[PDB]
Amino acid sequence: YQQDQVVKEDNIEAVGKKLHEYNTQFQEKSREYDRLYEDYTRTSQEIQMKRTAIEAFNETIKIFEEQCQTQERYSKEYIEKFKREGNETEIQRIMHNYEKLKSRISEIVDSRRRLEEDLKKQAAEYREIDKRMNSIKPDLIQLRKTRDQYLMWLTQKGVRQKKLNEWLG
Amino acid sequence: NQSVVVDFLLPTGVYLNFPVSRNANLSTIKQLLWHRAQYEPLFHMLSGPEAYVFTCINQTAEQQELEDEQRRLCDVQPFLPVLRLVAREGDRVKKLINSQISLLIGKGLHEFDSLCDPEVNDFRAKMCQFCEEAAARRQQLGWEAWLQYSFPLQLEPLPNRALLVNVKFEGSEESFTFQVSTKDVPLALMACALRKKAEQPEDYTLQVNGRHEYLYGSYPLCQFQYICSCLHSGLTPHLTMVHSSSILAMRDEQSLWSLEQPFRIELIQGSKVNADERMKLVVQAGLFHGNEMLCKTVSSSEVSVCSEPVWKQRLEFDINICDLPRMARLCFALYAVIEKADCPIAWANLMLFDYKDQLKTGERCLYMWPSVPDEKGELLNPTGTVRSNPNTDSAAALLICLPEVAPHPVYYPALEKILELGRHEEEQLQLREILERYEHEKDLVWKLRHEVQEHFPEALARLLLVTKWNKHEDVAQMLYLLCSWPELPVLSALELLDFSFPDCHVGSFAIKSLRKLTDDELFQYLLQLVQVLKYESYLDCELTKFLLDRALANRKIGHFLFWHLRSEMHVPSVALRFGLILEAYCRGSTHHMKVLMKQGEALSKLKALNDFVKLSSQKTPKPQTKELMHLCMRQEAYLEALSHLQSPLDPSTLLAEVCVEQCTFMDSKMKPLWIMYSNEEAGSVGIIFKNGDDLRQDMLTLQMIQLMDVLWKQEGLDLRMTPYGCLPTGDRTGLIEVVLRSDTIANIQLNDALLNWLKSKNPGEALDRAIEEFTLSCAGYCVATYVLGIGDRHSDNIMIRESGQLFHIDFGHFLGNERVPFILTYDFVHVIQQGKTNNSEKFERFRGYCERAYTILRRHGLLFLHLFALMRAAGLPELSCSKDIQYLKDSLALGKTEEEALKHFRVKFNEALRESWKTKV
Ligand SMILES: Cc1nc(-c2cn3c(n2)-c2ccc(-c4cnn(C(C)(C)C(N)=O)c4)cc2OCC3)n(C(C)C)n1
Repeated sequence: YQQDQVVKEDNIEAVGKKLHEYNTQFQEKSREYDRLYEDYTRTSQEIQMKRTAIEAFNETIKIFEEQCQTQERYSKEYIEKFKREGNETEIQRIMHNYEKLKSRISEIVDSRRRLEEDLKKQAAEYREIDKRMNSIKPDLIQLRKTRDQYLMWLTQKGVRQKKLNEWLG
Repeated sequence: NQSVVVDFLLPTGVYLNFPVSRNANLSTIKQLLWHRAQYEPLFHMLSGPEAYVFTCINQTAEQQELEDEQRRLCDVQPFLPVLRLVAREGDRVKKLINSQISLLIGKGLHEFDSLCDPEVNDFRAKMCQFCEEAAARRQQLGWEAWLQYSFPLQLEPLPNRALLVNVKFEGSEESFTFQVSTKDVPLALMACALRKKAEQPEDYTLQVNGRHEYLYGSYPLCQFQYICSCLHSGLTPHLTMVHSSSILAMRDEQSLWSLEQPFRIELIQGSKVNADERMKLVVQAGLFHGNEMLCKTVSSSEVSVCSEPVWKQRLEFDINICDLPRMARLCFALYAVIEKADCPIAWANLMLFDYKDQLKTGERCLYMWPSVPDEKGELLNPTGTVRSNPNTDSAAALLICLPEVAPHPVYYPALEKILELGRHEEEQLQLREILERYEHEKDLVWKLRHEVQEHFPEALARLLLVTKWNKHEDVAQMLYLLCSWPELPVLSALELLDFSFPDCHVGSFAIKSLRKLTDDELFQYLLQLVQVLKYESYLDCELTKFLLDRALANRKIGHFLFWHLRSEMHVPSVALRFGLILEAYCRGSTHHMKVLMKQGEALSKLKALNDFVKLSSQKTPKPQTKELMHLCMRQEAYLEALSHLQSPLDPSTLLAEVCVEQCTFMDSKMKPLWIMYSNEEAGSVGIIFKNGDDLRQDMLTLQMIQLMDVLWKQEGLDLRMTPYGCLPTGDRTGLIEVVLRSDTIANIQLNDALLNWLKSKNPGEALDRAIEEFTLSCAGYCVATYVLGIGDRHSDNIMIRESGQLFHIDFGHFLGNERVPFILTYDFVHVIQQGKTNNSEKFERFRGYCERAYTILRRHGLLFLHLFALMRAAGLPELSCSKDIQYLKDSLALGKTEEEALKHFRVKFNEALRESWKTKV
């Protein structure tokens, strides 16, 4: 008066054939998981690299912003002191030099912009990986649990280790 | 292309943008900068170039003042090619050190600041002062002591024969050769050499020329490795006399228990949850102390799958607040389940008390780690790290809220207040029996817990695991005993560092018993002590303090501490904890920090070199790839980086000059580089840089073979093993020592045959030694491999030295990953017997060696179990559970008596000898 219905087949060969099918299916799903888990870890490493690369873009731009602040403060008296004693050359060279600096910042901002687009795109991937791993787990776990039930069923029935191995490996 | 357009920002606001060479050093770039600046505005207001320093943003996103201008631009590796001029200003030493630390540990120090964490900040504060204190203290100390720090003695763990030795002085062509016994103290040897023609020998030390290895102290000549090594082979030792002042040159470096409320929490929301829409999400929570639970594990309702699921549930646990222990650990797992009208998604752990002993309150956002399906499919993951996921922007997370227990905050009681409550035969037979080798038995042990302290001091672990940690009354009583528990041997303490014993009082006792450790012994367990840090709850702990203590006292220890920690800085779960230790060490070791940088750069160029060779092999044939590999090495930046550095595998070894013609790679799976060195001061070392594959498994194995070799040597049994160097240095990156004058058995047979090969390498008299070297080593590796369960053995992964010594490599599979039988190979037995059909006199000696070897390992069997038990922290696939530890128990047959063990080993041995003939046919 004790019950637990689990195994579908009911003979030592038919069960062992099903054990060979379930084991193969387990190992193939494990390879699917492990293969994605490399993508997850690699993508995680890559995403962090992109994140510090953005902090690098910030800290560079920040240096250019400091340069502009200085340019403006520093240049005031020189442009005015060269206006009197009419050196209009030196004023225009300074401002063009400054316009060249401002122009360079906009390239670095564009370069930062592109890397932010990559990290956005790769964040979408990271989640897509993690979503796919979580749809594989229940199958992978069911296949582990089934496999083990068939092994146990055959071990109870008294099947020798030699016969168990040739079904597994 | 060879040139780069570099941006130059002048301190007058002016900006320049011209091309320079990647190989050009910063000093040259400044000259070229000043030449261009002449013809740009505001040049009259600049000072001379010497007044200024280049600044850049380096690869770690941090500003770096580039003080050394002999350094090349390509070596600096600024993020974008941008140099700013700034004042040579302020405390440049602190700023320069912080930059170099960031680059060295492969984590920018700012990332620690960014976290805005008191715990991090307090740690960095406390430890950096502690390490800086040791450093300053160290500096004051004399050359004798400093030598012992910098280059600590390497001794072997006993006849009195006589052989000559070559001794010279520094900066002199003339060298003196003369006779000396094996049992002389080095002071006497110096005194003898000091007689140059007709100074004092106490102001000297003997250096092994070609390598940073010194001979000194109250010890005989033959106990030194160099002398021992050379005397075995017969070679003349080459020492060098160095002056005491010459060492000083190197030295130049500068209320709760009232709260009877049940414990509860508010589960608010999930975030960034990726799952199947058809399924529904559930969160299971459980409190833990170590491995064992504190109460039953509650659960949530079935809310439907989305990215941002909302629960808002009062999860109430079957335990009070006053009941919760010091190291209480709330543990979440998020699951996706069918409605029923299971998939573990992720998990997160959380210490209920914070680092300052305060019971936490308010909202916590726990950034969850993903669940990986293992064999033991547990509900929760209490062994997992307490540290949060650093992928905060993209990773899933759980938002919770611990409620306000009282108006004023609450702390866990102090030692004084714990000791207050702590003060309050047929049993003697029953107890003994239990500890001489369980719900009924636990209560017996608990009742008789005072008798355990007096009469069974070594059974402390058992007593801790029987203690009811959920009951706070019991916890007081157990700690009371612990704080006056007698000091246990190292062996017991090693068990106590395991995750089963999370309490800070246990760990502190563990470390307290580990302070009697010598540096030689400590080094034997250093790998394991590093892994145990992954079980630690808080950053500031005893184990970190201890490791840092010893690392500052011994540079060799410091060296391998650094690399163990450095090589896992890629791993998110330890990168923070390890980062802060690497920082602290670096602050207390500014000198050694320069050596470790030079190594890191070697390893960085090698990776880049290996990547090229990997790609070229697919495109082109080997000869052309080897030629193109040399071309890359010929480059000024490469050659200088790879040349002249202390070896990561052994810092006493000098890798002086790369032999580029002798360098190549190996066709193997991940095409490892073969790099060859030589030094004219010595002395021809070789390394294998392997990248793409994990070397942690090999290192552990070799560590254990080394330990066996020591355990055997301590009983006067030198089995001539070869525990070659193997060190993981990064993400799937390591160095392997090349053992000179050796080849694989397959190759020697490819050119009966093994025996003839030994004739050519050992003619006449030598051959007798070569066989003995073979037998002694063949025994040790036969036992070693059997014990450790190292399968997959064959001719490609067993090598032999020209000396005669056999040894194994590539220990990828181990602990039977089913039992590996004991293995005698006919080809080896054939050599052992000196080519004969029957030579039982010789074969009996070999049987005796194997038995004595195996016997000795059982005598130290628990040492091996305990160490392996701690390596479960490392997350190796083939060492992850009790079954993997059980392999060692059965292979050393600890459950069986010593007589029973030997009889079984013989039976195995005999069947191996029987199987040896069958395999051959
Ligand atoms: C996991 C792993 N471990 C190793 C590994 C570990 N070792 C060696 N390889 C190793 C390999 C060759 C040599 C050697 C010395 N001389 N010669 C030659 C040129 C034949 C000679 N006699 O003229 C070869 C010495 C060695 O040292 C022992 C440790 N490998 C590799 C498969 C990548 N992979």
